[PDB]
Amino acid sequence: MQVILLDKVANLGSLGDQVNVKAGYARNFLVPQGKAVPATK
Amino acid sequence: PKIKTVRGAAKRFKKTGKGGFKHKHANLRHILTKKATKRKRHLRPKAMVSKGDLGLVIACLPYA
Amino acid sequence: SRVCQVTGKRPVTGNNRSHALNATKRRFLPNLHSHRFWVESEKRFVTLRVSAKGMRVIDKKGIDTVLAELRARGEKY
RNA sequence: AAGGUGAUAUGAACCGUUAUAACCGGCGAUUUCCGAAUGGGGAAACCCAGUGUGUUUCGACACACUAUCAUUAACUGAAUCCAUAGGUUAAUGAGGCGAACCGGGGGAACUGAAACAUCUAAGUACCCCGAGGAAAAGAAAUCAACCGAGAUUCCCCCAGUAG
RNA sequence: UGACAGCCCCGUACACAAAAAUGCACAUGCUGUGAGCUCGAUGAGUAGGGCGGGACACGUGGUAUCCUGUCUGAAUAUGGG
RNA sequence: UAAUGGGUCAGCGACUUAUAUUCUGUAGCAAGGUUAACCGAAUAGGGGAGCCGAAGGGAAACCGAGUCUUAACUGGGCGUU
RNA sequence: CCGACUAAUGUUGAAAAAUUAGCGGAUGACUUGUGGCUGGGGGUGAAAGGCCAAUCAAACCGGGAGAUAGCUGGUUCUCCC
RNA sequence: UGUGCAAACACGAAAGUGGACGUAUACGGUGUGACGCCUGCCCGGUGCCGGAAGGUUAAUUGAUGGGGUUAGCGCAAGCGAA
RNA sequence: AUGUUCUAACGUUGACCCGUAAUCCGGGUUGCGGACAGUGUCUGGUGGGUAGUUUGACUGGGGCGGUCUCCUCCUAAAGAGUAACGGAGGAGCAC
RNA sequence: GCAGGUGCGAAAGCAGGUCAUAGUGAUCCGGUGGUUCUGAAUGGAAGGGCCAUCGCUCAACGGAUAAAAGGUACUCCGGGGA
Ligand SMILES: [Mg+2]
Ligand SMILES: [Mg+2]
Ligand SMILES: [Mg+2]
Ligand SMILES: [Mg+2]
Ligand SMILES: [Mg+2]
Ligand SMILES: [Mg+2]
Ligand SMILES: [Mg+2]
Ligand SMILES: [Mg+2]
Ligand SMILES: [Mg+2]
Ligand SMILES: [Mg+2]
Ligand SMILES: [Mg+2]
Ligand SMILES: [Mg+2]
Ligand SMILES: [Mg+2]
Ligand SMILES: [Mg+2]
Ligand SMILES: [Mg+2]
Ligand SMILES: [Mg+2]
Ligand SMILES: [Mg+2]
Ligand SMILES: [Mg+2]
Ligand SMILES: [Mg+2]
Ligand SMILES: [Mg+2]
Ligand SMILES: [Mg+2]
Ligand SMILES: [Mg+2]
Ligand SMILES: [Mg+2]
Ligand SMILES: [Mg+2]
Ligand SMILES: [Mg+2]
Ligand SMILES: [Mg+2]
Ligand SMILES: [Mg+2]
Ligand SMILES: [Mg+2]
Ligand SMILES: [Mg+2]
Ligand SMILES: [Mg+2]
Ligand SMILES: [Mg+2]
Ligand SMILES: [Mg+2]
Ligand SMILES: [Mg+2]
Ligand SMILES: [Mg+2]
Ligand SMILES: [Mg+2]
Ligand SMILES: [Mg+2]
Ligand SMILES: [Mg+2]
Ligand SMILES: [Mg+2]
Ligand SMILES: [Mg+2]
Ligand SMILES: [Mg+2]
Ligand SMILES: [Mg+2]
Repeated sequence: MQVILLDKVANLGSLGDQVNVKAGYARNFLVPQGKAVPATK
Repeated sequence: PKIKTVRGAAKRFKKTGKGGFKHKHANLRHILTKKATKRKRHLRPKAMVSKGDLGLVIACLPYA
Repeated sequence: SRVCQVTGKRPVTGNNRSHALNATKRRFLPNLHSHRFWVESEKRFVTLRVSAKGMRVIDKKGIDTVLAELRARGEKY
């Protein structure tokens, strides 16, 4: 899953960075914790 | 309803000019090394259905 | 019922086939799981009974679009 | 319209003959109780209510309302700060029945194969859901064969042919 | 109709008839749905694939095509069936 | 026959029907015959889409009163009168 | 009161399981009234394939249904070759 | 002999329910059948229990080889990338 | 890949709160498990627990025994053919 | 006996297995080689055909399936004095 970090995440990257995470990581943590948003734009 | 052709019969008999039926000879499918060349040669051409069997063949092929 | 709330996938029927081609009736069930979906726009978790395929659909379309489809369909959640 | 008060079915007591006798048609009125049955319950045709009104001669009495679900509103209103869930009220609709035809969800076996398992019977019988006066289908990501056709549906052929 | 009726009776051919309700078909009034027109747009967890089934006259066969329970997964008109 | 069935009577009780196919008879037409659905008020008329027949041989391409077999028949099979 | 070991009778019975003389249990793993629950490859069974409405090695009713029956029975007027 | 409790097990496409508002001195299954004296040898067969080195082995994955097609090389035969 | 740690999916037939007048359910708070368990699709094993079926014929009745195709002789009545669970032998190759 | 090609013989001639009579298995489904005969728009190809050939103690040997043993005294039906 390609996401857009809404903040700095350890091994992931920095705010703005668009990265590919396992769909589970994004759906059950990054997104519900405001730490990222899906790369649709 | 229409009579149904016996399909397996249609794959083994063809009607000739005077109403008889031609067929391929049996015994030329496999084990053939032991069979004499003369015997296999005489099995190659098609043959006519015999009088005894014409009734059976005709019953199987209403639309021939 | 064993119905995906997103896609409408439900059990369907078919045959087991043995090597001897004996046919016996069988069912194919959807890969259903009850999942808590975060709705950022509503600041709420919404639980849906969804197939894995419907999970992928929610990933592709966003939870808001799918919930709107469910509302338009009369499907309560 | 000169007759008439349905039948077994007489009788009785009456109605009527120039037009409110009867009879026939349209539109209306009345339409107990049970039954979806819907105020609650129930061993159908019964038992027992709550609210309003109105009446009482003070004993009482009459009438209307009150099921459930869906949707839409208004008000309200947790855990929990907003809120939501929830609660109540009102509006609108549904419910049940019905012979066949129709679409869909499921779906046999006897039987035939001269036994039997693939195959057959047959997507038939049956169960279930839903609709309409018909339903379904339908305006080519279709065929054709280098020529062309031009949505769907139904009939006759093609053909018991190609497979 | 006391036996078999054109002329006995009721009909029949034919010719007529509605206060009221109602079917349909016309017609033009209220009314909402909005015609023609240029530019533009052209249906994605989809087509397709792997696995299991089912449907196609077609039993997996050398088996196209359709549907999809499961896992995937494009082009998008210069593109696609 | 000491094998079966019937106590008796009356009434009922078992080779049909639809479609396809072949043969016989009969009728029509004849190298031709005949239409289906449908149209039509039409048992008429229209409708020849088709089907069967006048050519066969060969698995087939193909050839054709021939053709197939085979390198080829003195030939042989099926056909032609 | 609950049973049912023996015999006789009865056996188109008084009765589709009884009567008569005897017989066993009789404060218990007893017996009985009312109501309830378990449903057919299913129930229930101190187990006999017992019982599940006089029906049980798969209840009954309706349907598939005119299953199938290489078996048995039966198959109706006359005469001629 | 099974069963550590959301028990084993049973009814049930499931939710659940019985087991049990019980908890190994409990509960299910199996055989034996008061009591007395007892219950011997065999683990090769079948089952069950344990093991896990080595052989064999599913779906899955798709290295490698072969073929069909054809841009082109060719005059033809042919060869032949993606 | 295989360990270990983690929490956020998922489980909870732990606790407490609310809907609520409720040992259902749902929502909240929290603890304990935790990417396991469980479920879907596919797949190997096991599977009389259940189902559909098969289990030949001849035969001095059936069964048990024997036999089942082919060759030679005799029965076979001087052409051919000719039966018995009649009388005697062989083949399913070799080169 | 005819056509083609062949061996032995000087030649006439003989030779299409063996002194003869057993030594065997239909069809289907497929495998291998050859052969443009066919090739679902067309060119190919796949598949099919044709010729040669291979795979059955189908031995119950005209072979019913690719694939099959028992019990019934719990029994049941249709039949036979065959
Ligand atoms: Mg061959
Ligand atoms: Mg009621
Ligand atoms: Mg009521
Ligand atoms: Mg009450
Ligand atoms: Mg049969
Ligand atoms: Mg319509
Ligand atoms: Mg008279
Ligand atoms: Mg489009
Ligand atoms: Mg697909
Ligand atoms: Mg495909
Ligand atoms: Mg497609
Ligand atoms: Mg006598
Ligand atoms: Mg007699
Ligand atoms: Mg008698
Ligand atoms: Mg011809
Ligand atoms: Mg008793
Ligand atoms: Mg007594
Ligand atoms: Mg005593
Ligand atoms: Mg006593
Ligand atoms: Mg017994
Ligand atoms: Mg009884
Ligand atoms: Mg049974
Ligand atoms: Mg039937
Ligand atoms: Mg019958
Ligand atoms: Mg429990
Ligand atoms: Mg004992
Ligand atoms: Mg069995
Ligand atoms: Mg059967
Ligand atoms: Mg026998
Ligand atoms: Mg004997
Ligand atoms: Mg002789
Ligand atoms: Mg003689
Ligand atoms: Mg004789
Ligand atoms: Mg010799
Ligand atoms: Mg010899
Ligand atoms: Mg082509
Ligand atoms: Mg035989
Ligand atoms: Mg046989
Ligand atoms: Mg009997
Ligand atoms: Mg007899
Ligand atoms: Mg006798």
